[PDB]
Parts: sequence; C-alpha cells; structure tokens
Amino acid sequence: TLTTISGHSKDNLALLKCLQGETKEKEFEISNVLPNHKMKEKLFRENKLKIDIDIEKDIFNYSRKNIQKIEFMPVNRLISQSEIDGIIGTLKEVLPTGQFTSGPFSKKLEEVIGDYLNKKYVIATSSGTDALMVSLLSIGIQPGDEVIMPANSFAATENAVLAIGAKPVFVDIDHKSYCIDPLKIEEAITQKTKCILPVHLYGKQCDMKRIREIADVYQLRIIEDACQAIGSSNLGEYGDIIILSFNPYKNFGVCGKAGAIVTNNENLAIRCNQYSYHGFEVDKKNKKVLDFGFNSKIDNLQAAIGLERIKFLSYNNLKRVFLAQRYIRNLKELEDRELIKLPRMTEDNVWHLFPIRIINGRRDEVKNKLYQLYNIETDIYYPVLSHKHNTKLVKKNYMQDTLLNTEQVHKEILHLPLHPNMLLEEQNFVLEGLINVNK
Amino acid sequence: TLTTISGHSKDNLALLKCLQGETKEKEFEISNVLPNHKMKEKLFRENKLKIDIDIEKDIFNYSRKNIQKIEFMPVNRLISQSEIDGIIGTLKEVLPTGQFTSGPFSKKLEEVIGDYLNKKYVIATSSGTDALMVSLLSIGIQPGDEVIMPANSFAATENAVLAIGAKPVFVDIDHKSYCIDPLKIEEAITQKTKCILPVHLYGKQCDMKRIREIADVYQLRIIEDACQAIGSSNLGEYGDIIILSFNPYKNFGVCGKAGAIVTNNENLAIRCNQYSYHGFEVDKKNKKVLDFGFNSKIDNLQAAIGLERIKFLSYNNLKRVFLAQRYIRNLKELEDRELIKLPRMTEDNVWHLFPIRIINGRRDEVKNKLYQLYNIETDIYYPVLSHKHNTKLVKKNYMQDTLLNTEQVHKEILHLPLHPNMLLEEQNFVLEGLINVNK
Amino acid sequence: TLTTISGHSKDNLALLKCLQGETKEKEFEISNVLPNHKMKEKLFRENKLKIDIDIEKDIFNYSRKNIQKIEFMPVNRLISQSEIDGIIGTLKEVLPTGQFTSGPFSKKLEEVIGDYLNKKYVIATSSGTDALMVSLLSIGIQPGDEVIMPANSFAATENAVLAIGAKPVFVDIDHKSYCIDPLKIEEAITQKTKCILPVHLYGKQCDMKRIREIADVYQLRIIEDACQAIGSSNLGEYGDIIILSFNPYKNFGVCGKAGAIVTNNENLAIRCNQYSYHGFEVDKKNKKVLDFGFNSKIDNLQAAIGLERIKFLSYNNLKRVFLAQRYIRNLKELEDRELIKLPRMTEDNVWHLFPIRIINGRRDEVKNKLYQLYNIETDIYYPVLSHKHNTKLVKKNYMQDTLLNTEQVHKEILHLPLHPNMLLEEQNFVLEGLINVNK
Amino acid sequence: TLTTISGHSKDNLALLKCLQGETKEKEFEISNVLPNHKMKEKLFRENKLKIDIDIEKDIFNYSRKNIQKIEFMPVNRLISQSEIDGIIGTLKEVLPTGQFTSGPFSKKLEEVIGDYLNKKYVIATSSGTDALMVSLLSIGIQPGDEVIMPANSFAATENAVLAIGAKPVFVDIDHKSYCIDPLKIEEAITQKTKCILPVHLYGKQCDMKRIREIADVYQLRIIEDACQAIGSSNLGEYGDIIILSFNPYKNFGVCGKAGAIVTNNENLAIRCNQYSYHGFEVDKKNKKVLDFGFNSKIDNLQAAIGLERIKFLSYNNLKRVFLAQRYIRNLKELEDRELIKLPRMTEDNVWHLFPIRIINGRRDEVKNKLYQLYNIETDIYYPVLSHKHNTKLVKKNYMQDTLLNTEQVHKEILHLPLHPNMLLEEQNFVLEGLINVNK
Ligand code: NA
Ligand code: NA
Repeated sequence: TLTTISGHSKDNLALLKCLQGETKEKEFEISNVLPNHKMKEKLFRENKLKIDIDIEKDIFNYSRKNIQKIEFMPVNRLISQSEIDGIIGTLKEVLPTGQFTSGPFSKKLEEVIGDYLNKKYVIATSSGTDALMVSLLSIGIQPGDEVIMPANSFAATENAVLAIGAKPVFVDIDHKSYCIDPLKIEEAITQKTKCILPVHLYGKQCDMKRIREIADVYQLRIIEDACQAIGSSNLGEYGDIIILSFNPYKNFGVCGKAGAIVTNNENLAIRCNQYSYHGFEVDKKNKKVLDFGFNSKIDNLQAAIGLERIKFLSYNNLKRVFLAQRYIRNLKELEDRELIKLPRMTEDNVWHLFPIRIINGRRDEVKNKLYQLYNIETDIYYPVLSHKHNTKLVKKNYMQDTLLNTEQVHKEILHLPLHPNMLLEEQNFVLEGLINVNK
Repeated sequence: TLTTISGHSKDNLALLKCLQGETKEKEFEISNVLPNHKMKEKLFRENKLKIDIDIEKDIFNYSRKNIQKIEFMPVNRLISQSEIDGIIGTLKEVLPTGQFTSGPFSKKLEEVIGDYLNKKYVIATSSGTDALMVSLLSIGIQPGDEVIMPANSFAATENAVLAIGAKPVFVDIDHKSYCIDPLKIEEAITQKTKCILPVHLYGKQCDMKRIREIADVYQLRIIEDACQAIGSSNLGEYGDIIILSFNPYKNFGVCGKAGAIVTNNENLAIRCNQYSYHGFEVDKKNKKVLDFGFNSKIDNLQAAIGLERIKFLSYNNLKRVFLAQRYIRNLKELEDRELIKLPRMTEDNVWHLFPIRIINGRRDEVKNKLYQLYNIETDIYYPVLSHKHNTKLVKKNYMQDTLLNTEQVHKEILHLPLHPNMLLEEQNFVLEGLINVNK
Repeated sequence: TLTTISGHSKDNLALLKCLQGETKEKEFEISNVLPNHKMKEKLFRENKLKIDIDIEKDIFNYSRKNIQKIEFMPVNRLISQSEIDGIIGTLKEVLPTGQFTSGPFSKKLEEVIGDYLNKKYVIATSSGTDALMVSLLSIGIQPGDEVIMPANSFAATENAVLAIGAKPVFVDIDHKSYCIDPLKIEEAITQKTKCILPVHLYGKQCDMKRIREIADVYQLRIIEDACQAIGSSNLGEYGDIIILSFNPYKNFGVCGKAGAIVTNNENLAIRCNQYSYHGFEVDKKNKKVLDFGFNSKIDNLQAAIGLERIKFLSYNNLKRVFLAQRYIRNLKELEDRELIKLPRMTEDNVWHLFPIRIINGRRDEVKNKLYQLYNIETDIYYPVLSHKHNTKLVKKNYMQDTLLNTEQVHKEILHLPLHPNMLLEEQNFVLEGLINVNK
Repeated sequence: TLTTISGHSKDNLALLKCLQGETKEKEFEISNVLPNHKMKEKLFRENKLKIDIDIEKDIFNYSRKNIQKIEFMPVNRLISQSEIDGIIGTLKEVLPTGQFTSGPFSKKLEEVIGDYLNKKYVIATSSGTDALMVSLLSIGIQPGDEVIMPANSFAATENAVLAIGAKPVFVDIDHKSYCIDPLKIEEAITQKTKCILPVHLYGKQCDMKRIREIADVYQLRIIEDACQAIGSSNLGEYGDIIILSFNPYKNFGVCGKAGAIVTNNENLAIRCNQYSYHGFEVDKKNKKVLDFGFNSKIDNLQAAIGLERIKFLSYNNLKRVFLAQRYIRNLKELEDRELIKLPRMTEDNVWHLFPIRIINGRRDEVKNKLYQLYNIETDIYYPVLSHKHNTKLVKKNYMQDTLLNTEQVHKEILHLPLHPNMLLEEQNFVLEGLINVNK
C-alpha cells in the first residue's frame, strides 16, 4: 500500500504509526505542497520515506539533557533558526518592492491555503478575530441577531459577535471533546438566530455532520472557528465559512497578526473581500459598494513570512501528535487510578493544546504544586467562562445561563506544555512531576 | 540667534528658508529625538548645520536625468535602501525573541510617539482605522449617536463611525484649506451629537481653536483624524484624542498596517487600551472588564520596523516641503492666469498630498491629457464624496445632504505627484506637462 | 535604441556610459542569466533600468567616510554578507545529499559557464592550473614539446607546461597591452611547437585574431589562459580551448580552488573529461581508456558555492570598470607631465588588476614612498619574470633569453588597489597619495 | 587495569571486546584529541565509560526496521545531521574571513593529523592523488624511474607515478591480505627502481617491517599509500612518507577533495611544501626555488570542514569494526562449507571496504543474483587490474605481465556493503541474502 502524505492530521497519524512499527508494511510518498516542505526535507529521500529515521534521536534530538524547570510556552522556542534564515531571505525580496498592504505574497498565501483546505475562495485577513467579524457581516448579521456558540472559547470568538452588535447565545459542551454539544443546539434556536459558530477547540474538530443537519432544518449558516485547528483532516466539509488564525503562537503562525476566511461560496467570498477593505468594490479602491467595512486584509509582508513559516506546518503537527501520544500513554496509570481523565487519540486532532481533567476537586492543588514544588508551569485555557465575567453585558444578559457540563469541566481542566520544539527530556520532566504530585 | 530643530513642520520651514539663503541671520542645532536621526546625520556635523549643503545635488541627487513617465505614487520609491538595511538589521534582533504580539518595541515606539507629540498616553494600534474605532468606543459612543465630520476624507473616517453603529453627520468644508468649516458645525449639533471628528486633510491642520470653542459650549468630545498629519507643529493641542496612521504610504510608515491613539486623558487611555485588546483588564489577559474589544494593538515586529523608519521622518518631511514650495513657485503663472488655484505655504502643513484646483470645469480634461499625451499620472484623493457613494446606506440616509463647497471643490481638485524620494527632474517633467497642457 | 545587457564587458561599458550621461537616451533590459542576478536586483525594475540610480551613493555607498590607510587586497573585503547568506542557504541544500565529488551542482555550473561563454563544452576543474595541465595533454602535448607563451604571467602558466614535461618558449610582450606580441610568435615556432598559450593578463585580452592567423598557417593549437578575464566580451572566439580560474580572488571566485576548461571541440572536450578524472572513460569509473589522468574535477560543493557567487559577477565587473575609469581620469595630469603611463579604456578589459607604468626609473621610489609616507599598499604582479627565477631550469635553459620589452616594462609596472567592494573614499586616498608623491 | 583510548584501531578492538563482555577486567578512559570527540561524547561520562551501553540500540539505533533494498554506498548515508550542523556552524566563522586558500584552519588540521599520526611534518593537500605526486617528486623521481607497486589498487596510485613520467613495476599480492607480497618485491628491483609504493588496501596495513628490510638493503624510499587506512594503529612506522586521502567517502572525509603528506623527514617535508605550491620558497610567493610545482594545498574551507568531521572518526571506525566482526561471525558457515573465504579480525584493519572471496568460479553468479533476486548491491573494488586496462600504455608495456595471485583473487573478490551509518537491519538483510543465494 502506498499512501501520499497530504500534510493533514489523518496522514500524520498514519505516518507516526508507521514510524513506530504499529503498521502493516506500508510505503509513503509526500505531496509537494508548501506545508510539507520541511517534512519532505527531513523525512523523505527520492520521494520515499527515509529508512533510518529514529523519532527520539532525529526528530526530537534526544540526548539525556538535564532539565531543571518547564515553562508552558516560551515564545522564543516557537520559532527555529531555520525559519529565521528563511524569513530574512524572503524579507530581502519583499522590502524593495515597497508592497506593504496588499501584494503578490498575499495572493500566493491565499492560493496555498485554498489548496491545503480544498476550498475555492480565501481572503487572508489581519487577524482571525477580524476574519470572524467580516465573515459574520458577509452572511448578513445585523445588530440584535443571535449567534449560537460555546462559552469556553478564547474571548475573541464572542468579541467578534459583539463588535458587530450581534448577541451570543451560549450552549453547553459535550461530555467527551470540549466542543459544543449538537444535542443542545436546537433548543436554543429562536427567530433571531442566524448562525451557529462551533469552535474546534484545542485543535479538535466538533461533530460537524450533526451540526449541519440541524442548521439545514432551520436554514442557518455555519461559520466555523478553526483558529486552533489548521491541518485537521476534512476541515470545513459542512461549514459555510471557515475561520483561520495565523497568530504567531498557533500551530502555523506568521510574525505578527494574521488570519483567513475560507469558503466555497462565491457570494460570501465577494462580500468578505468587500467588508475586509472598507466596503470598496473588489479592486476599486475608494469606491464603496457596501455600506462600510474594515481595514482587515493581511499585510503582504506577513503573507511572505507565512509562506516561509508554513513550510514547517505538517512536520510541526507530526511532532505535536507524537508528544500528545506520549502524554496519553505515560499518564494512563493516573487515569486507571481515577485521578485524571485523558484525551483520546483521534485522526482529526492537531493538538494545539493538550487538556487533561483533574477530578475530585484536585485541579487547583495539582496545578499549584506542579509549579511550586516541581517547577512546572501548566495553564488553564481559558480561566473565565463567557457568562462569568464582571461586565455590564454579562450582568445584564447572561446571569440566568447555566451551562452544567461547561462549568463542571472548567473546575477540572488543566493544560500541559505541548509545543513542537519541546525536548522529550522536557516532557519527561513534566511526566515525572505529574506522577509525583499524584502519589 | 539659535533655533533647535524639533523635527516638526514649523522648524522644517525655517530650515528650508535658511538652506535657500532667504535668511542668513539664524543658526541651527537639532534635537536628538529619533524622528531627527536622518536629518542630523545628513545635514549636521557636531550639531551644527553643514556649511556646504546644496539642496538639489546633496538632498535630491540632481543629475540631469532624462525622464519618460511619471507615476503618482510608485510604492517601490517610498522606501530607501538605507531603510531596508536598517530594517533587516533590527529584524535579526527581533526574530529570535519570538515576541510577535506585544513586546518591548511596541512600548518603545509608544514612548517615542508620545514625546514627539508631547502627549502623556500612546496606544500603538494595528491601524489608524482601528485606532479611530477604539477611540470612539472609549468616549462612550453608542449605536445611533451622531458624529460630526466632513464628507471629503478617506473612507476609513466614516467607516470607523459606522462600524460601531454610530451616525456620521456631514458638514461642509471651508474656502481655504479643505478642512471642516467651524462656522458650519454648531448648526449640525443635535441632542444625539457626541463627537466632532475633524480631519487634518492632505497634511494640513484644521482650525482647532474654533472647533474646541464650539465643543466646549456643547460638552462634546473632539477626536482628531491626524492620519495624514504626522509631524505637524502643535498637533493635538485642543483634541481629546488624536489618531495617527503609520500605513506604509504615509509621511511616516511601517512595513504593513499600524497606527496610534494619542491622548492626555488617562481615563480615555485606559479604556482605549482595554478595547484594543479584547476588553481585558490591562495586564490581565482573559479577564474582561469591558463588554468586548478588538484584536487591535500594533505588532511588535512592525513597532521595531517603525523605530527604524521614523529616523527618516523629519528629513523626508523637509523634502516634501521643498517639493511643495517648488510646485507653488513654478505653477504661479497658471494661477495668475486664473486657470488653477494653488495651496499656500503654511507652517503646519506636512504635505502628505499636494492639491490644486483646476477651475472653469477643466479638471477632467487636464487630468486625462496629462496622462494620455504627457504620460503623467495625477490623481483625485478622493474620487467619491461620503454622501455620494452608491450604497444602500447613502440611498437611505444621505440623499438630501447638500454640501455646497465640498461638492464644488470636488469638481476642481487634482493632486500632483509629491513624495520625498522623487527626483527634481521628475517634478520638472510634471511642471512642464502642466504648463504645456494649459497653453 | 534598446540593448540587452548580457553580463559581459562591452555592455557594462555601455551601461556605465549611460549611467554617466555620455550617450543618447538609451534604454536597457537585462538578460536573465545567472551572472546578471545581482545587477538585475540592484539596478533594474520591471526589466528596465531604475530611473533613480546614483553611482556614487547607491552603488559605492559614498558618505565621506574618513580613510587612514589602504591595503591592496584585503581578502575579507572580497566577499559580501549577501554572498555569505546565499552560500549558507545553498550549503544547507548540498550537504544532506552527501554528493561531494561530482554532482548536480558541478553539471549546472558547467551549463551556466557554457551559456555565458557561448561554448558547447565545459569541464569544471579543481583549479585553473589543473585545467591548463589537462588541456595541454588533451591536445597531445608530449614531453619535450614546446609551448610558446609570455614571460610575465603568474607562475601557474609555465608550471602547467613544465609539470607535463613540456618546454616553455618565451616570446616578448607588445608595446601597449602587457600581452604576448603576435609579431614575435612566428620566429619562435620550431618542429617541436605544439601550442601557443597567450595570457589575457590583468583582465585584458590579447590580439587573438592575429594570433589565430599565425596558428592557422602553422596548424597549431591555441589554449588561452583566461584565468583573469572572465566576463570579457567575445572571449575565446579564436581559441581551441579557453582556461578559466575561479580562485577566490578572481573577478568571479568560489570559496576554495576551482577552474574550467571551455571548448567547442568535442574531441578535445572528451579527452579533457577523461584526463581530468584518472583517464577513465566518461561515466565509467575505474575503467581507463587514456593511459593515466588526474583527480582534477571541481568539487560539487564549490560548484554550488559558485552558482551563488556568480550572481554578483556582472555587477562587480561594472564596479571595476567604474573604478578603472576613475583612476584614468584623475591621474591624467601625471601622464601629461610624463611621469606615468596609464591604461586606456577598452571594451574587452575586465580590470582584474590595474597597471600603471612609473617611468624614468622612479617606480621603486614611488612604491616605497606610497607605503611608508602615505600608508598605501601597491603591488607588482608579478615580481620575478619567468626566465629570471633562480632555479636549475633557468640556469640550464633560459640564460640566453632576452625579452627587451618585458624586461623594460617590468622595471616600470605598478598595480593600484582595485577591487569591487572598494569605497570611493578609499580610491580617493590612493589618488591623493599618487598626486602628492609626484609633486 | 586502565586503557586510554587513543582513537586508533587497536584500542577500538579492545573497546569493542569490552562492550561485548569478551573482557571484564578492563577500565577505559579516552584521550581528548579531536578524532575522539564524538566517541567521548557518546560513550563516556566524566572520562569513564557509560555503564549502560547497548551496542545495538544505543550505537546502531536498532528498531526492527523492515528493509527492502541495499545500496552499496549511498553517499547521503555517509554524513550525519550532527556533522552538517557543525559544518554550517564553522563555515559561518570561516566565510566572513575571506580566507579561502591558505589559512589558519589548514595549519590546525595539519597539527591534528600530525599528532594523530605521531609524525612531525604534515602538508595538507588538495587530494590524495596530488599528495602522492608531490611526494614522488620530493624524493627525486625522474622520468623513466621505476616504482614498485601492486596492480590491484585504485587507479590513482599508478596514475600519480605515470603523471610525473615514472614507470610502475607491478608485483603480485600475498595470499592473505590483498597487499603487495614482500617476498615478490626483491626480484622486481632493477637499477632504475627508486621507490616501493605499498598500498594499505581496504583499510588493512601491508607487512611494512619486511618491506623496510628490503628497501634499506637496496637504498630505496618507501612512500605508503594509506588513503584507505586512516586510524590504523602504528601507521607509517617504517615509511619515508605516508599519503592520506580525505576524500568524502573515506573513513574520514571532508566535503570535497583533500589529502595529506605526512613525514618525519624535514628535507622531504620542505620539498613537498614547495612542490605543492608552484615551486615557490615557503612563505615567499612568486619566488621559485624548484623548477615547477602544482596548485595542490588544501583549501582552508575544507580544512575547517575536516576539523568538524574528524570529530566522528574514532566512533565511526568503531562502528565499522563491529560491522566487520558481525559479517565474519554470521558468514562463517559459508566459509566452513568452502563456498567463500572471509577476512580475519586484526588490530590494524580499519575496514574501509569489506572483501570476501567467492571461490569455485561463482562470484559473478552470486553478485548478479544478490542484485536481481534480493535487491542487494555488492561491488568489486576494483573491476580492472592495472595491467589489464585497454590503453595504449598497457598494450605497449604491460602485455607480458602475469600476476598469478592477483589475477586469481580478482576472479573471486566481492565487497559487501559496510559503512558506519548502516542499520544492523540492513546488514541482516545482506546476511540473509548471502546465505539464501548459497543454499
Ligand atoms: Na538613488
Ligand atoms: Na607542431
């Protein structure tokens, strides 16, 4: 059997299983798409998998290095010297053009992302938050319309809804994946509902087939917040619009803010292009066709940087899967002792963040002791749920919201350090602290 | 008998008069602020003006070059190799830090801008449009509130008002400067008016003392759109908040989108800082104190680029005043012949754009003939007035607006190419075409 | 008229004349060949010459830098940071291939050189000395055969002849160009003559049309030592084989030793290929068809370095012409006073070295005072003529040789610093010292 | 008891026996010379052998890989990522010096090689072939002088002799080591013999004590071709000059061509230094003292590369000895059955190539079936004996040469893949094929 590695999550899992010998005798080709550039250089030779790959020594550079502390996300570790060298090279080409607003690198990155997501239209934006705002306007959202969404996403998700005067309507999450529960969506639909905004939180996809079945009964649009899920196989199959972020701390990021709007719907894509640049007709600066818009296209310079950094995406995603598997397998004893709950390995997760649940009310004690006793930073993405801020909006509108699963899980969740440039010695340091703090 | 060059417009005009021998009674030193870096390196030795400065040869590299065509604003010419070299140098320091959202270059640029503007609080933003939307929300603008503004600015000014649900209320311009007529503001004030939004159009400052006098009577805020007016002496004396743009084609730009909010009002500055990053408390990510916010702070990488490019601001602004003076003196016969009206030299103008008026209905013919017969691109900033776009909004709310001076000037205005790295031979080519087309 | 810049000496002179206004309105495009890469980036935009080029400021970075001493050839100055960044980039590609003997970059550099010289066959070698030795064997030179050559070249030229047991026969140079005098060649031909070996010394071509007329009458081969003359227009038109060197201090260099054999003659090219690699049949390692051979192909790694460095060749050669013209024009007074003789500007010279003659016996005093009094290094390429070394060979075989012009010129020649990364401030320091030492 | 590992072959065998538990009573330390760098880092801590060393897992990364095919010497497998990283690091320091001919890394590598060989003088050259040619000229070889050598070496050995006009005189090999038979040398000496040129073929040393006894009686020089034997204990004890190659596919290589001349004889070292650079006096460029010379010193850039790569030499030599022992032990059945002859383990062999003899005429059958049926490449180093090439020289001078044991062994020899970064799974695949083809 010969498989072409596409650079998405499903084929990364198949490749990992082959590298670890959990596989039938299988052979691999690599697709020559830009998100596979680093993987092809590092792991392939003459379009075949290198025979002498050792994951720990060659991909993770394991050398028994001594580790004394762990930070959750040291941002200097998220960019490699290889990426820097390439970024300097492409900046030497972009800077003399003087093209610093739109330009040819913006168009090229839109084509690359369209090819990678298998979608016809891409509008590269100045942020994922801006992409969401523009996408909501493009489907016709007016002030007062309702948008069904979960209450456990980053603030940007609700903020894009609120900034255009729409109303978040919060629905509880499921019991297995941190994602909006499809079985609770229909009961929140009102005559003001215009959109369902699922979030593919932590890099895991929501159950989109069920959500689309509901949307189609009520003639609702679906805008997917995929800002943490780049690379996830079949992303967007059922969505009207998919939102990406290329923030520098995402699985793929530029060196500043950026994002994208992805869709097969030409009418929505046109309206997104118009709203993302002042309401002007496409390529007609200063001539409005829509009533207003924003200044929200990507910078050409960041698109050039993105075309260099995206070369590392499938390889960095593979490294993330390996780290996730290694946490799951080495922490299983704590789950058998009913002290924690672990995520499961699935083919869609791109492992932007690695959640566990500490049950029996011990999450705060374990988090605090990991730091104070073991010098391990962990974090809680995110520390306050949407309906629990001390804002006038919440106090006037969301005081009767009860989201029982969301609120219970929020007492238990903890995120462990997971970023592709981590050393396995560093993950071992986290693993030993987690074991010791739970003896 | 000594002037210290501050880097602003008044001292640039005084220096140019010295460099041309119009005065010889004065001696110059230059202050060590970052916007003066290039001017000090190029024109001074040991804080004394070089004795052998030839403006044409030393500042404009005049060489009797043979010109064939003129583009209005070729963006490759707006950045110099010295700028590029410095940008590459600073990015080699920034990139290994991985600090691509907030960072220390953001804070340094805020400090440099605050000193240059003599204002206490600076919030560097992701664009001038975002700065304006945030500043309007900071003074409490709610949906339906009215904002008095001219109808001849770039669309961003009205769009920021519309994006947050407020209502532009257009007032006519004066007879002398393209700026809002203070004598027409009071009669547009209603119970719904919350803000006057004057625009310092083309680089020229509005009559802010009179506008403040009206605002105080009616307890209105003033937010100043200064996106074209960086470097203008005494900018912001009377406004609550001043908005800057560092778009790459402004008199000072970065290499992508950026801007700033400038104020002396700590309460406004705090709200602006909160709205510019998701409504979170300052230095407390994930904890909202405002109902929503944007993702609208400057990128640290662009702030780094800004601290390199701003070194050229006073010097490039001096080159602009020299070019503007040259147009005025060499087109005077066309105005003496009542064919055109020229701008006057004033100490506040930074000459972002150079407007003339072609009277007796000839503007279109002159523009077209300059391009077709002389290969000279001129342009009209901006081609459609705010109350004249063919949008649903205009058809619903603005059909009965009549702005007599704005509409008459709009039939006459034409902008001539003016950018600091233009050659004097290029300006001579424009001059010859304008004279020849008016014979 | 439109001219395509080919990257060779004639077009560089035409481009320089245009840049300096010594020609018509002339327009240029640039051939997209590798040796033009840097010129195209630095001087062209949209395949047309940039309008805003100032030679002194943009090409030479003139800034009135203070200079305190001059070295003749500081080797750290012969390689730019831009070249280094590119070399690191291509090394990251070549190193993991493991291909360090012949390989694809060797082949590609042969193709680039073949295109640039307009010759059918190129064998890239481990040095120019090795290229000459192989080429002499390929034409059938046996021990005791004679090779007619000048006596004023680098020792490599004669050494290649001697290393294969052949006999240099020295002929005097002309009175104008430091090159072998065609009118003295015929009288040196004997029954043992097998080759005429003219040297294009200092970057200037010999009179090859006349040398070919003689060679054809006597059915002799011509091998041209062009190791200093890369880029010279029409190089090799009349020669059977042309030898190149890519030593790091040539006008185009790699980062180590390398050279090339260039020819249109397939028989000679095949034998060169075989002699350059152990006498093996082409592509048949370990299978000899010639009696012996050498290990004299280029390293694949150096060929990859060459493909990066050659991008700078036409631009560096243009800088050399400008420096040469500037010496000629600024030292004219000293020739008028009959103190020195200067080279003339010609379309073939690529100005590897810049010779003057100091007459009336003053050369040693001028050289010694330029260093000890003015801190200027000059050099004499080369200090000993071939028939004047203190070796057994000279004592046995060359004691009766009298080369009147070679010997007289050798008492007068002096080479002035000339290399393309020189500052004009540095050349001005040389010019002032030469003027002052000759008052 | 305690052994300090010197980095040579004897100590590697001793260490290997300890790692396998064929010795128990021995403690090891390791010397701090550069060729031990990687072994010390990988196998020692605080200058004591690591306690937990598993040869298969820790040194060969054994992981039950499924093998599909074997190439004899895939050049991409001969350099490691660690080497590449170190090479890029050192070239970032060398490149800005612009020192690409002579320079300080050449001198440092000469020092390192002198210490490793226990010899006083080292001239690092551009290749092993050039080292041999220069060494032959340094001992006074004249055209027509005779050099006794075997007929089964790489063609470079004979070619160096032929290139300077000298005459190879072939002598048969022994019956046990593939080396020149000392008992056949004396009968080949004539009045014209000046040198014995033994070859340490495949990494095995010749019987040098006996050859020196003969050379002294007959007043001959010995130049040892040790181009395949770096690291062999006691190499060159009896030779006048020892020749090394650092070709990239040798046990130690650079990334291009290089080699060395090694001697204790100062007069010979001086003459080698002069001949290697144009015949010039040492450190007096352009002044010849010998009649001619070559352009044959090492490149400073390749010396820098060699100082990085030589760090791996003792460790890579240790892996080779383990592979060779594994072939000997696992193929012994085929030798017991009188199908093949195997090499024997000896303390001097560095196992550059791994020879077996397939007897009863079956060598070609075994080689062809291993490739066609099992996808295993084997090779024959070398396919044509010196006196059998179809050249004019062989037909003129060597048609009556009969070398009975060389010719018989040539019909039986086959080399098995053996390189230090091969997988043990790959060796097992070769083992299984060779056993299966000999059923
Ligand atoms: Na210029
Ligand atoms: Na002849």
